Amino acid sequence: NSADSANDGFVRLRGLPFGCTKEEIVQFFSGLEIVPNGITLPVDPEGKITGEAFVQFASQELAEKALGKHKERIGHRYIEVFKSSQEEVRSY
RNA sequence: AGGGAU
Repeated sequence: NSADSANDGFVRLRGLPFGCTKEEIVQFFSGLEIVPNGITLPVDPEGKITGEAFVQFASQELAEKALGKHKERIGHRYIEVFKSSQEEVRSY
């Protein structure tokens, strides 16, 4: 066993450069894969991201591989890879 | 508009 509150490829990002998007999350996980339109980016009234995001990797197995990117960097800043579930990304 | 240990 490796989880107790999730069983899907859903995950969460934080530490984002306030300018990262689907294209930066996917290059950050370019050694991995993500499902089509599987990324979401909450924003403020200003239309700028809250500093965190949500994704759906290819099933719960891919999400667990992406956890190796915890505290890893996107190019000049470090990122985090908390887990998630549909109940945090159902904004679809 | 920060980090937050998650």
